[PDB]
Amino acid sequence: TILPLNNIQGDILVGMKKQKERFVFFQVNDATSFKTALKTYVPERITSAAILISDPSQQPLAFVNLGFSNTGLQALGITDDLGDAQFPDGQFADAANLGDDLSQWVAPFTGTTIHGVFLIGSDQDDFLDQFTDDISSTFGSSITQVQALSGSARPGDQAGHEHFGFLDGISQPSVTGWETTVFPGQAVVPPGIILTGRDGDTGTRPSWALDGSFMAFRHFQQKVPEFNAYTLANAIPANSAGNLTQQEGAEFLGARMFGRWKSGAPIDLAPTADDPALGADPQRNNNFDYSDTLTDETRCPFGAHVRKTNPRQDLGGPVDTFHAMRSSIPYGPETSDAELASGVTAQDRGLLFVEYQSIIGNGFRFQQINWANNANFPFSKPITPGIEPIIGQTTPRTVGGLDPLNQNETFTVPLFVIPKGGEYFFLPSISALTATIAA
Ligand code: HEM
Repeated sequence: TILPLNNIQGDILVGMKKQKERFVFFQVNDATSFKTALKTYVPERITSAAILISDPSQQPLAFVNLGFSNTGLQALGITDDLGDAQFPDGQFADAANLGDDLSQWVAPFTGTTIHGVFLIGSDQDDFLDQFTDDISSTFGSSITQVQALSGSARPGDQAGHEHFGFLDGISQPSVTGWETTVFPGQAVVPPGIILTGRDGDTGTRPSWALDGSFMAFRHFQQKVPEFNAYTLANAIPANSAGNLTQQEGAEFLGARMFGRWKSGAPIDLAPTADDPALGADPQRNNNFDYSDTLTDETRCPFGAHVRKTNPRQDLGGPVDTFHAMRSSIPYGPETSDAELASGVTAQDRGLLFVEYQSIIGNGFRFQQINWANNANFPFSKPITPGIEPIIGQTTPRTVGGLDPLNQNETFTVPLFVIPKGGEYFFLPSISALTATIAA
């Protein structure tokens, strides 16, 4: 079905994969002025998939994508019904459903004043400042940047790992419609699961929404010291392979909670010990489907993060409907001595989470509500799965199966991932930005 890679905002389909990234949130002050600026800004800065997959030699110093909130489209006079059920009322209005603690959200997210967001991906912060200025210059006061969240890859060997220390970005759906390599174990879905209007999208979209996509953005603050402290105070005693020490048991616990070792080695393949080499191998680190641990939790818990967000075999076989693309990035400094040596967070660090799907309710929202937060999911298992330890928000946050030996044992885990704000955005096709929004 050959997708128009030159017209699709790159981050939706390929992911910026740049070291630094900045999210510039803004509200529209003067619509007319804004659309006019848009007409000159897009062709000059909005980077497409085609540009991201082309050789470095011709890529910008920084990538820029742009998304709008419902109130943003409203402010710009674009009143078409995009067809998604959550997008219209905003995420904060949906936060309770996600199981969020509203007291934790902070402005300017605690409402719908945010009209859209500019995603700037570059390798150096100074380039980030350069393009940031270019934005508030091309647009001047026709808009007002209300907040900017910036993130960067963690140092050295940690690059690519989120702040709890786990390698992130391993498993991603592969969509048909473009020449691309498929890793063994990688889901292959119709372009409609991610791009609105395309094949597989069950929603009813206006024609201009073609090749667009909804972004679920979550500003997460992570309590790292607390996380470690907790795994030590709960280190798993042993497993098939033998008795585990303190560290060993703690490391094993963390891995049991995620479904992967901090190295990326999926526990359904390295069930009793880490396999660094396997983790670093994209041709092997994702070739599993729990088909060998369906009715028992020896190889992998029923409620491990990755298994809850992508149950794979736990639901019969392949299913397109619930896959989504992720393009998140860590933020904040590393954990100090005074921090870990106290088990109490003393600095702001976390994840700037970005998830793309044609239907919010079938991706992020589904993974969150229907799976992660559902104690009875995966369905019909010998032992109750429980609440996903990492992002599940149903209380009591009780998850079972962590200890492979005495599986029935349950653990009520403290929430280490804290929602500070979020929003639902729509990223139109590059052409739509000018033919419809700026029109
Ligand atoms: C502080 C926040 C979070 C951290 C540390 C974290 C992320 C992790 C890690 C470290 C992996 C392993 C890599 C892989 O299989 O790429 C992964 C997987 C995944 N996570 Fe998260 N995550 C967070 C939040 C969320 C939220 C809020 C959702 C959805 C409601 C989610 C969804 C997914 C998906 C869909 C996958 C891949 C499953 C698969 O295909 O095997 N994550 N995540």
